[PDB]
Amino acid sequence: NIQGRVYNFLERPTGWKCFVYHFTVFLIVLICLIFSVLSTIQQYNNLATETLFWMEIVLVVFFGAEYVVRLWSAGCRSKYVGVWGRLRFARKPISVIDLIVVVASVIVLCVGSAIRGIRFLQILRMLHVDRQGGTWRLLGSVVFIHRQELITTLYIGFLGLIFSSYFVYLAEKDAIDSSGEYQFGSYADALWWGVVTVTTIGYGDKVPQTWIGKTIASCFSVFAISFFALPAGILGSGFALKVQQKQRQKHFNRQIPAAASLIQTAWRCYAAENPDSATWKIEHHRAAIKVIRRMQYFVAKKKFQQARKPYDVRDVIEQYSQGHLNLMVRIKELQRRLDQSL
Amino acid sequence: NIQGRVYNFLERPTGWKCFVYHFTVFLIVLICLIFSVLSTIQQYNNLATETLFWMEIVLVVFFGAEYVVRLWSAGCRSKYVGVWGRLRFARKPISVIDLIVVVASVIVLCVGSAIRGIRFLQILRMLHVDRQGGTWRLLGSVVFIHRQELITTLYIGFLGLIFSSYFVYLAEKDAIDSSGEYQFGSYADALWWGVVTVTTIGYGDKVPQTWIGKTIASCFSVFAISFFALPAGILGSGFALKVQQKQRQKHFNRQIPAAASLIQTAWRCYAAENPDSATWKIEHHRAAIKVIRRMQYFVAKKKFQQARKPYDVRDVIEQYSQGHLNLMVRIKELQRRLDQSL
Amino acid sequence: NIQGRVYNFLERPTGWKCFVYHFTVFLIVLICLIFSVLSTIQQYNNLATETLFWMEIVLVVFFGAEYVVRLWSAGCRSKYVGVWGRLRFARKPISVIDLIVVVASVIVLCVGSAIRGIRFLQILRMLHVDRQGGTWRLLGSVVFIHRQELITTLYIGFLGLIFSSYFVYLAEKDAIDSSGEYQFGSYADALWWGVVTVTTIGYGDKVPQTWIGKTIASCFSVFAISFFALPAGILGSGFALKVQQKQRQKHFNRQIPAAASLIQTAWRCYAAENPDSATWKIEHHRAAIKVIRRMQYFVAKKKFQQARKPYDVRDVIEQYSQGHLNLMVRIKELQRRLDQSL
Amino acid sequence: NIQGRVYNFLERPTGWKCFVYHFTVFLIVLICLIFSVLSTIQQYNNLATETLFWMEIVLVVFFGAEYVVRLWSAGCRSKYVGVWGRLRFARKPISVIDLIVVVASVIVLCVGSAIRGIRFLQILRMLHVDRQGGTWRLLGSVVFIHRQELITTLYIGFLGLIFSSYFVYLAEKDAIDSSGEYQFGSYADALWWGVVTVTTIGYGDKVPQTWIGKTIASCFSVFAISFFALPAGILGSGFALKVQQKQRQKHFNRQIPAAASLIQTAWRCYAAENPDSATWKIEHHRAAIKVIRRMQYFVAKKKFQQARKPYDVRDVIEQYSQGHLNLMVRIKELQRRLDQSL
Amino acid sequence: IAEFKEAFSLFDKDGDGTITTKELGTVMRSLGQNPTEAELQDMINEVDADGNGTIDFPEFLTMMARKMKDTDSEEEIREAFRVFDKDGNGYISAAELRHVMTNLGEKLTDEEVDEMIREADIDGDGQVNYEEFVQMM
Amino acid sequence: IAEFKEAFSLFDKDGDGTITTKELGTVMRSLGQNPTEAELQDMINEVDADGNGTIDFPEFLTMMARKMKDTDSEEEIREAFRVFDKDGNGYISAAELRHVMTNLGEKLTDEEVDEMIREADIDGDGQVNYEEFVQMM
Amino acid sequence: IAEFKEAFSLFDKDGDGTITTKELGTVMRSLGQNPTEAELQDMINEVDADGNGTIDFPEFLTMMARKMKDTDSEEEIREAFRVFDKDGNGYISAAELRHVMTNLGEKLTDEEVDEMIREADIDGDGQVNYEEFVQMM
Amino acid sequence: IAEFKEAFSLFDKDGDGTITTKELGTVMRSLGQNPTEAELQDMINEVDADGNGTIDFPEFLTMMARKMKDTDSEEEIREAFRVFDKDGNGYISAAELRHVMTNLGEKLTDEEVDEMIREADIDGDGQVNYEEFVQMM
Ligand SMILES: COc1ccc(-c2csc(NC(=O)[C@H]3CCCCN3S(=O)(=O)c3ccc(C)cc3)n2)cc1
Ligand SMILES: COc1ccc(-c2csc(NC(=O)[C@H]3CCCCN3S(=O)(=O)c3ccc(C)cc3)n2)cc1
Ligand SMILES: COc1ccc(-c2csc(NC(=O)[C@H]3CCCCN3S(=O)(=O)c3ccc(C)cc3)n2)cc1
Ligand SMILES: [Ca+2]
Ligand SMILES: [Ca+2]
Ligand SMILES: [Ca+2]
Ligand SMILES: [Ca+2]
Ligand SMILES: [Ca+2]
Ligand SMILES: [Ca+2]
Ligand SMILES: [Ca+2]
Ligand SMILES: [Ca+2]
Ligand SMILES: [Ca+2]
Ligand SMILES: [Ca+2]
Ligand SMILES: [Ca+2]
Ligand SMILES: [Ca+2]
Repeated sequence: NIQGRVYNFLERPTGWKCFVYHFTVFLIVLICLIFSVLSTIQQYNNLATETLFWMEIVLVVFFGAEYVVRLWSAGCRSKYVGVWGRLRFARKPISVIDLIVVVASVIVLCVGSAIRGIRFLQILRMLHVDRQGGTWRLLGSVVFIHRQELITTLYIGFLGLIFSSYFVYLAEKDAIDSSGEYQFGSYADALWWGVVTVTTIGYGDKVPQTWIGKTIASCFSVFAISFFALPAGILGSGFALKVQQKQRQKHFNRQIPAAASLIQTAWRCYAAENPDSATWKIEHHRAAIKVIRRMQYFVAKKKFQQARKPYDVRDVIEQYSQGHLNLMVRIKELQRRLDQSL
Repeated sequence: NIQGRVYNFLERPTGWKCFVYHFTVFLIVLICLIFSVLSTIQQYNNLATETLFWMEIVLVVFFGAEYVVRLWSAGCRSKYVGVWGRLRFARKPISVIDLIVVVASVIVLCVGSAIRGIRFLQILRMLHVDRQGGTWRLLGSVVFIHRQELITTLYIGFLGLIFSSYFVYLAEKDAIDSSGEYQFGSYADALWWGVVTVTTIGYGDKVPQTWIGKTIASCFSVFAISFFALPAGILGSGFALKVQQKQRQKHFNRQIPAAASLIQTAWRCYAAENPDSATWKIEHHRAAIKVIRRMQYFVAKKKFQQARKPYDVRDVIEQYSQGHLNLMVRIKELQRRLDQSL
Repeated sequence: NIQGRVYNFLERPTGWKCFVYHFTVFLIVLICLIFSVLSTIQQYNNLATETLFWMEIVLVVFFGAEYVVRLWSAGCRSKYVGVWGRLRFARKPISVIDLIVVVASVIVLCVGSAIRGIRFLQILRMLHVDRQGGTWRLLGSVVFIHRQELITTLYIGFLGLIFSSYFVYLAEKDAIDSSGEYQFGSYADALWWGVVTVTTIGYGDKVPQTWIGKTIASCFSVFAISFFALPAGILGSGFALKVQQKQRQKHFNRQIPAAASLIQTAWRCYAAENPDSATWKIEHHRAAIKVIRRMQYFVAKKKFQQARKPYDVRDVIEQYSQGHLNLMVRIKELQRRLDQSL
Repeated sequence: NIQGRVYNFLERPTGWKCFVYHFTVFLIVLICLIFSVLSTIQQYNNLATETLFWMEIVLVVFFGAEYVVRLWSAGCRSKYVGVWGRLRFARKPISVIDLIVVVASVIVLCVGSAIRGIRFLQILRMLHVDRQGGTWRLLGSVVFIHRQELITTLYIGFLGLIFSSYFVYLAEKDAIDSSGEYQFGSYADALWWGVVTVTTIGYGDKVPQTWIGKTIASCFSVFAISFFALPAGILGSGFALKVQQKQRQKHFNRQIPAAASLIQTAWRCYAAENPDSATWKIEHHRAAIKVIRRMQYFVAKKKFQQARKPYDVRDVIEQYSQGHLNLMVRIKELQRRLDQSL
Repeated sequence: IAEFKEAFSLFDKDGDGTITTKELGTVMRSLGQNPTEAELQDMINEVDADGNGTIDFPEFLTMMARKMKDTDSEEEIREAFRVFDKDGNGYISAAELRHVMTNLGEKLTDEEVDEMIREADIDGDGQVNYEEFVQMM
Repeated sequence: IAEFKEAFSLFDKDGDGTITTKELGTVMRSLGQNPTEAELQDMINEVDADGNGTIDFPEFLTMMARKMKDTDSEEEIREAFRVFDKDGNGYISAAELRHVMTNLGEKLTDEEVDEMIREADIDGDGQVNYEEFVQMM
Repeated sequence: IAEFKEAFSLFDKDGDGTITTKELGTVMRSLGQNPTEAELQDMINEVDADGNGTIDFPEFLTMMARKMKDTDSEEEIREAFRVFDKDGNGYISAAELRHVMTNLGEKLTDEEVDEMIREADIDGDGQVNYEEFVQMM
Repeated sequence: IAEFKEAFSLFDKDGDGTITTKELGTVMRSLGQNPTEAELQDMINEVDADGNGTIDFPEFLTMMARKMKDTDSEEEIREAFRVFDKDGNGYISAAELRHVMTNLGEKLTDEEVDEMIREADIDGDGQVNYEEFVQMM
């Protein structure tokens, strides 16, 4: 049980203990990154190299110990059993990231001491806090849900960028600015300007000079800034709708009977293959039994899917149609019984 | 059947074969565009002209062959039959784009070899990947759905731009900057600055200098940047709601009976015109029959439209009202029968 | 009838005739504005003054005739009758705008000829196309619906702007840039920079120089650009939801019975005041009659409001509860009748 | 009653009197802030110091009187009774802000007279208008509702900023610009540029110079501006959905019976503890009574929560299932009674 | 004030101090309107201030307090007449008004239709200005 | 014009000048179609222009005014046939068309199915071009 | 612990080890409350931890485990009293409280109303501080 | 292939070539399962490929074509067992599994529960690895 408790405390935070542990680790990583920035500053390197090295040694030892204990505790779940299960757990990208960071830091500190590794490893280790993927998983789910509109937006934006950049390049190909430098010397420079304008940054290093270029830039800016800022709005509305449906979902006590029925039907279908078994409690009759069990499995799977998915107007109308048909059938039975009596 | 298979593989991709074919074609087009950019760079033209010419010849031959085979395979669908059907297919904008690109490339390479055609044709041929219009069609549908609010936003933004630009032009008409150049020399320059500010680019070439101009620019920026960035949010929310309703739509097995009923009613109405026909199986009676068939056609069309459209609360309430009326009528019948009996 | 037809053609466009008329008028106004811009350009004034004057005379005559005919045709609707009705119609802001433009243009051309009127009148007359207010009305409705969140956003943004601008002013009060000019010479300049940054324009004329200023600017930018771009997203989502509910609204044939009932109940309540009237067809009894008629009027008003408003889940549940109560009452009646019989 | 009326007029505005009072106070504060800006301007200090001092004295006296009267009137509500209740009211952040502003202004004007207090106190006192927290409370509620997606967006944006800034720093570490200054002299400067670009400001002081840097900046800008502008869209859609659900909420007359039932059940549960009480009107029987009362309390609490929460499809389906079960049970009873009779 | 108690007690007929759906239905039947349970429930909901399920004397007093001449009520009547009004104008034919009043929605008889048209079309014309009619109301 | 009054009066059978759900159901029963109350209500809703609940002579005139050859109607029929059409092409097998017409949705008999296939597959082939069939319609 | 089994078995009356809607309804009828099937179903849903449809002994133990003094429960009672409380303040008249308790929602009798007002208005005043009342609870 | 026709004809019992809700219910009653009309309708909907309302031989062939070993089916079973699995781990007690199988959802008897636990807990331990159980399935 201690293995499960430590695995929960190290990978699936639930209490303020795990919260403060992760917060302290992230704060230490951020402090090390800030000291790396100070070292990269040309005037603050000699007074920071020693403390950077010491903090790097302490942090690499700490992360090695953390990775070892996490590997030991990963065996709590049944999916990770033995050497093969531990390898399967380590194959996960986050574990791969941690292993790569650990080995790179160890080899860098063994070699060392001016090197870019002591900084790029901090850059990559700032990513270690994304445990369980509770952020990247959500982002990927939303992007995959909206992939069609996202691709449409990207394609329209890129095509508009290319066309307008070429038009502006044709407009101001020979427009010498005040500083005696060609603002648009080549289609590459024009494309850089187009990217800047569509991204709505406006560095100002390259600005159109001729009136044709100014007019084209204005029209294309007004008609393409919306498209190149569209993904922000799309993802925002997607996130809002997703959280609304999440707060509209049914409670977890409405899935238990459906899961039970699904498991029972699956077990019945599995046992139908074996001729001598206890499942034969209510040749051709055996085939009918297995077909009926398959149908029960399918209907149980559909019911479980509908129960898991948040309630919908289609579910409401289906349920009402079922109830209305039941009531109509029973009323017809009462009517025919009354007709028989009289 | 081979004609249909090749048409599907060339215009309606369904498998990884078609996916990789289109990906390779798009990647080749992008590589040719990048080499055209390198050629347009003044220092990388002599070493790139020959490879650009060779790649252009290869690509024009490939696209000519692709267009020929697509024209041959377009006859699979019944809409394109014979010479007239092939012409109708070629009248489609994408086919027109491909034909224009092919003929322009052929004539350019026959004339050639410094020319802007070898680059603008690549710019236009980057658009060839938009097969079936699965992107432009969606964009046009959403824009046409939101046309009223989009026009409102465009009009308000343009009017605010014009008014604020004129006010700033009046404010800083005679404000000489540090570089001894009139920042706002004319209403044209002031309008260019206004477009830059409303599009939220901020090139910085033209910046107000007097405090009246600064105050007006600040107030108008705060009160008009939202309006000139509104279309991004409008289209994003529209895309999100459209994809939500798309994922909320009913399955395709709920449209078949409605389509069957619509076709049957249409055929009955068509056959009602012919006096001697098999449709006369259950003068004035003929008129009543044709009127009833017309009513059946109308109700079938409405039912098909409702079935195709995603389920709605109005559909739910209509169906419940129908069922409740049925139950009330049958209960009234039972009550009157019981009263008659007793 | 000709008066009504011309009023519809001039103020409530319905056909392509009115569409092309309004398009031509707007295009002429835009052409006049472009020529005014050319005249404002210092190098293109002598060759444009005469044509500007001639076009202004033609357009002022045309708009005077249009205003006269619109005033004559405004009497079709019953709301505008006689001199008082015509004055009430002219009191509308659009009519006021047209009258002001007409009188200002007439007086300017009578005085004239270098004047700013011949340009500001064009600027204001570009607004004349907003007939019926079908744009400003929608914008005002949405803003009034979202007023609470809009005020919250404006207040938070303004407070953040003020606080961060003061902090940056304290940070870089004495930071001389390379050009030997105080980037932040006063809190006014710091506030201008803050407005630029929150509006996400980035002119670059005023940029922080000290590291404290850079850090504060970065943090405040990341934490306040979202708030100062919030109204765009709010209004976009509001427009999208409004158009979705508009397309979800019930047909216009479901409001007629409710309007009929409302009118009948109102007339009954009005006639109840008169003692001798035909409404007395099914002292204290008169008071009961008038109270019942008042209750009928209230319930009819509520039913009309619910019918006009788009269908809602609360309407669905209310209607189902009513139907279920009816069915339960009738089943109870059948049960008691059966108990009496047996 | 006068105490309650003055408390309402001073803290919970309801009428045009309170509206104009708050508007006048806010306008006076804004005027004082503008005069402070004029004083901070180096050329407009001697002519503004005296009026700033006089206005500060008047405003501090007015705010002291307002705070005293608000403290006196805070005793209307039962939550604030006696010295302890007044202290509890003063512990509220807005009261703390007012007290801090009052004491700081008094001590500053007693010390004075060049000081930054006479300006920072105005900056902080511009916040005093946010009475009742009707803005910050809404903002905090929406942020707490969307916390998961907001944290995801912040983390993804920060990680992308760090990685891309490091890549650009590696690209253009030794790229001397035209002005002979290192555009990217250190990772700190590169990170400042990255923050500027992701926030989409584009000051232009630091711009990439090498083509590798330009390409990396373009790609990262296109792929990260959406993420760093995401919170605007998220909060906008959240505000729109919240106001839609607010306008969809049920009337306040549907909560009264639920509140009554909750209070009655709570009182019954409380009185069940006392053995001798009037609640014993319909040992082991006492335990059954208290268990039944606890169940009634729980069901009443759940019903009140559902009634307070806006109507939902899950509520609709639950209510329909309850009604259908009732109807089925009664029809079964009628069927069994008929079978018994015949 | 005094008549309110008498009117409230008139619907009572049992002295319990509270008006219910069954009581109001019995009063309506005695009057001779022949109502339905749905109409009774809708009326009780519309007059029930708190929403408990019955009608109290304070609720009746509030219902009497709210009355006509409200700007919202006038606007509602105006837009209802506009919906009935084709051509988007303010004029509707007397024959069309008579037909819609006598057929669509609530049913009306000849005498009340004649009174309505007399009060609406004051002048001898085939059109009625519903704006002026409502203002007269 | 004249036949419209006779046809409208034919459904009347009582001279009241208005067609109702019960009247239409009785006419349908006399014809021999055996309809249901749900079908009757749907038909009345679809032909009821105003939505009051009954069918008037102006509404019948409007229903006669709206007819076939509409572009929307042709598009609807085309996409319905496309939904019935597998492979995304414009051709469906005659046997599959016969099966779907005789089983799915509305029921049809041998003679009407034969007439439909004769009018659709003009040429001696196992496929039917629904685009040309609709154009012929 | 021991009393929980006795209380759970008290509702059983059949020794099957499970409590159902019919069993609870029979117990309520024996007590003399005269409940309804909707109330029975709502109570079973509210006490049913898993949601299978019946009441188990572990579910009864969990229901006993969850009890009063919860901050959420106190907040709910406070806001319910606030909704009952006009003027936005914390004081309500004793007569108004008596009227709402005896009429609106659940019905109460004279003795229990007197006990409630005695426990609420400890001091001889016409107002009750519901905050202090809940804190005393 | 041949057994599919025999199995399809076995449910027929009338030689009409089509399976309906009543036919399937009669077959189920003859088998001895005692089903309900709601279950019959749900099964017909789940096996009905086109959705017309009845079961055809091609639809039965398609239903036979779709079978187990699907990755989606395995994932569904895995997450259902995870929902049944407390502590977020992959292990559940044999007693808890027996209780939930015999009480919650579908009802099972002693012999089938014993077979299930024997097939699940291959080793002599009080826990069952549902991942390996599903993989064995
Ligand atoms: C506030 O003022 C407004 C008002 C309306 C909009 C708006 C929304 S959608 C939309 N359609 C567009 O922007 C589409 C379609 C209409 C023409 C312009 N394009 S293109 O540039 O993408 C483009 C560029 C280059 C190439 C080769 C192809 C396509 N225009 C934006 C701002
Ligand atoms: C975060 O801080 C905020 C708070 C609120 C908003 C906001 C939303 S909607 C709105 N109404 C507006 O922006 C409208 C209506 C109010 C006055 C300003 N205009 S005008 O410029 O278009 C404009 C400009 C020129 C002319 C000739 C006509 C109209 N103002 C924006 C940002
Ligand atoms: C992508 O990275 C992100 C992640 C999260 C957000 C985000 C959303 S809401 C929110 N709360 C805010 O921005 C609030 C509340 C938290 C502290 C900062 N403010 S304050 O500046 O307005 C502000 C400024 C000055 C004064 C005097 C008062 C208040 N921060 C934005 C971008
Ligand atoms: Ca009563
Ligand atoms: Ca009441
Ligand atoms: Ca009149
Ligand atoms: Ca009739
Ligand atoms: Ca009608
Ligand atoms: Ca054919
Ligand atoms: Ca039991
Ligand atoms: Ca249970
Ligand atoms: Ca008290
Ligand atoms: Ca059959
Ligand atoms: Ca079928
Ligand atoms: Ca096991």
